[PDB]
Amino acid sequence: MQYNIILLVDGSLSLEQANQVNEKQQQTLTNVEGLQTEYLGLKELAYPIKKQLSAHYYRWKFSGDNQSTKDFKRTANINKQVLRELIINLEREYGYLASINPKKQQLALQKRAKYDEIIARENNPENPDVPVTSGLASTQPRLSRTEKAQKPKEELWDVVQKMGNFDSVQANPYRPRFKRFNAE
Amino acid sequence: FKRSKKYCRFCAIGQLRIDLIDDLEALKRFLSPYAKINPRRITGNCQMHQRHVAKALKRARYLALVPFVKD
Amino acid sequence: PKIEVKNDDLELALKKFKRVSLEIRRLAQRHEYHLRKGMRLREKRKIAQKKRRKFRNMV
Amino acid sequence: QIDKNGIIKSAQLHDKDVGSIQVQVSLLTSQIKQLTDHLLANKKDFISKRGLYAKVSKRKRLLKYLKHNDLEAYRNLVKTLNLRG
Amino acid sequence: PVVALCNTNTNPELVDFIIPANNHQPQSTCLLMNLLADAVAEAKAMPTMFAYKPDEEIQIEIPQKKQITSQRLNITRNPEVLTRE
Amino acid sequence: ITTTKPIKAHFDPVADLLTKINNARKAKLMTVTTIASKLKIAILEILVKEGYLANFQVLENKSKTKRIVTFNLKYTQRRIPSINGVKQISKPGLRIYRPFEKLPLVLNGLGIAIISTSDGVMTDKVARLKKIGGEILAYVW
RNA sequence: CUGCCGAUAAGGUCUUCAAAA
RNA sequence: UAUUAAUCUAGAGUGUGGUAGGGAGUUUUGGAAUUUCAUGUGGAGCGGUGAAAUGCGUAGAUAUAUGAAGGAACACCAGUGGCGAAGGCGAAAACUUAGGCCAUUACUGACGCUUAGGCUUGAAAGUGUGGGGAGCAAAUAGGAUUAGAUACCCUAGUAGUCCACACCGUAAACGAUAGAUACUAGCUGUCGGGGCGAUCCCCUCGGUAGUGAAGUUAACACAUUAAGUAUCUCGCCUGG
Ligand SMILES: [Mg+2]
Ligand SMILES: [Mg+2]
Ligand SMILES: [Mg+2]
Ligand SMILES: [Mg+2]
Ligand SMILES: [Mg+2]
Ligand SMILES: [Mg+2]
Ligand SMILES: [Mg+2]
Ligand SMILES: [Mg+2]
Ligand SMILES: [Mg+2]
Ligand SMILES: [Zn+2]
Repeated sequence: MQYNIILLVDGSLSLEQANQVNEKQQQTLTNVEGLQTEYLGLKELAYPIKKQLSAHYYRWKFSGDNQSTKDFKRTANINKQVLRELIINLEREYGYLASINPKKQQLALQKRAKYDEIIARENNPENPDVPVTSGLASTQPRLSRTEKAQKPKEELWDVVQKMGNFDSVQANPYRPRFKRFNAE
Repeated sequence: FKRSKKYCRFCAIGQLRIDLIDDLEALKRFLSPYAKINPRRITGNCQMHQRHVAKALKRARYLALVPFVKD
Repeated sequence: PKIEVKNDDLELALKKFKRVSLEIRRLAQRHEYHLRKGMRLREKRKIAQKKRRKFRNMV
Repeated sequence: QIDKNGIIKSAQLHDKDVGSIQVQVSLLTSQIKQLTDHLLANKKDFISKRGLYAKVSKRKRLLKYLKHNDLEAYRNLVKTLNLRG
Repeated sequence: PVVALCNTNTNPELVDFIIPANNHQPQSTCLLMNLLADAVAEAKAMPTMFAYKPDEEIQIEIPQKKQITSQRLNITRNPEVLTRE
Repeated sequence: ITTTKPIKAHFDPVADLLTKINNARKAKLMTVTTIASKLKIAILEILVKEGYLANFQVLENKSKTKRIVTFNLKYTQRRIPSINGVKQISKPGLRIYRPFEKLPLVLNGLGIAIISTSDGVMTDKVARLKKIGGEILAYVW
């Protein structure tokens, strides 16, 4: 699998914390792939936990077997230098199969490009953008659909016998009943 | 008066995925002034996205990134 | 639920505070009485239907 | 989860025969083995019991079907799979 | 006998002599209604107004008060029948 | 002739057709389709000879593995059908076998009773003429 | 804007009718 | 029709490829709020009601600020919604795991529907053993009301509500509508997959709703998710 930890180390000193993260990484993770690490920075987290107001956020994008979680999970709490820890297994988050499909990825790039074009005209440099068309409806249908529209699997069948067919056609419904008026 | 501009952003962009450290400033818009997940009438996303963002923001609210009851 | 007075006027603060307290009072009074879970869902479903039908005609 | 690919390739009578009865029972036995482990470990998950009972009943009917038609291959499958007992 | 200018929302059984036509355009109705009136005037032996006539005499005007819009809207004036308890 | 829709049928071959004809009569529908079997083809051939339906065409695929018969009903000018009511005798479970002495007469001969004695499906009048009876499929009047 | 607020013996009529004017 | 000897894939399954879910169990984690306790400020009521009285309070209560402990349930999201055969499922994560939808030039080739007996699950209350107990509250005590109050109101209050393992197997367990299969106008919503490519909207295949004609019904009403036209199988009914 592909995991992603968001570790919460205390706010002591930068250089020594990075060492704490390397220590927390190299002890556990029995079997692992490449462990790329970043460093989002220093932020003042919202609610004070462990009586600390500053913390260093580390993100790990390693990958490995299911056993890589157990030892790390039971050791994080014991270590006084870690405030919280979340193992977000990204193979179960709300939407991953669509993200691996290549065709859906290119559409997202195209949607980004086209949407950026619309926002630009609206927030025009100084000239007034009269249409201000965004949330509103679009123009006539897309001719792309009209043509590339699917065709039902038209199973082709061949006639073998016949009898009595004459296609008379009696499509004259709700016709007039009365015909010509008369006097007794 | 009102507006009909209540429309899911992520649809026009096809973001297809919500991660709390990719559009963090975006999620603060969905939240209320008192750190609450605004409903559809205010937030504007389609139900499918509204569920995905809700899980991510509460996950963010568990990882201690956004307040609970105050600003 | 902090709202700043802005120190320009007082009424405006109470014009916003009336709204904030009403939505606050709804949940404050809700977690005052115990209904069975089935009855609890009924009042939740009841309020949504009232708000929906009311919202249809002003839109 | 079980490596479905390896088990099917063993039970193939010939290539592209990805839908016979013999391949089905081999796949079914593997799922039964896995589910018996899981259910014994948990003992309070009853939907897995529903799945286990449904799979067991489905396996019984298909092998019974294979007894009415072409009984000799039923003999071949049972000695390899050891499912009777 | 009853004749009518049905407009796609009518039960065809009730009318006998159906005359597929509009009913919302203040121009189509008058042209067709006068046409039946034109038969009556010819049967009564007074000169016709619109029937059996060339281009120049059929011109009629669009009443006051791009193209004309025969769209049916005002759907918001159809809420759910008052219910709930 | 082509279609666009999937064609399905019931497992019981007499009442499957019976539902199709009755529903088409009731819904004022004209053209319906179903899968082809030799009994249904045979009952329709005697049916069209007696004049309850106008045309009845059975078709087959280009691979010769499936056949579907698409029949139409014989409506008069005023759009009221010629069939009035259909009722099945040899229901599943209870197979109806009747000798000649108890061969039914439907509406004093106005309707037709379908009896497949020994030479495929066969009308009541000719069954009386041959003085031989057997399986009775359905009543159509 | 929620005080309080209980009881009521048995059996009973009444549509004669449209034949019709 | 039944039996036997065989062929075919459209029924039903399998695989590959798309894919939505509060589906389940096990193990960990989190914040508000209530209660109790600890420490400050403070100084006479608090509490409760239709109105009051038991009750709590100068032994410093209610209130306010901080901290600690502990148990239970998971606001907002949350729906003219989703999942499961039903009961049911809504803080976050990991592991294990069930079924389902769409497209299939693939495969087996009737292997399918129902099911007496049997087995599995089955809200809450209740039981047995061992833990747990913050809040609430059957039984119980007191104060009210009342002609009387063993009740409605209030103040206390045990079992219980919670967990593990064993039972009990009943509910208005309801859509008061058994399951399966084929057909029968339409309109408006909403959800998922697929096709196009800003959404929006259009089409296809399904799930979940509203309106609605033929048709059915004693009527109310049902009406493509039937209580309509028909078939199979099971369960059940025969006045109070
Ligand atoms: Mg009184
Ligand atoms: Mg505290
Ligand atoms: Mg219980
Ligand atoms: Mg007492
Ligand atoms: Mg109390
Ligand atoms: Mg008890
Ligand atoms: Mg019962
Ligand atoms: Mg209705
Ligand atoms: Mg009796
Ligand atoms: Zn969206």
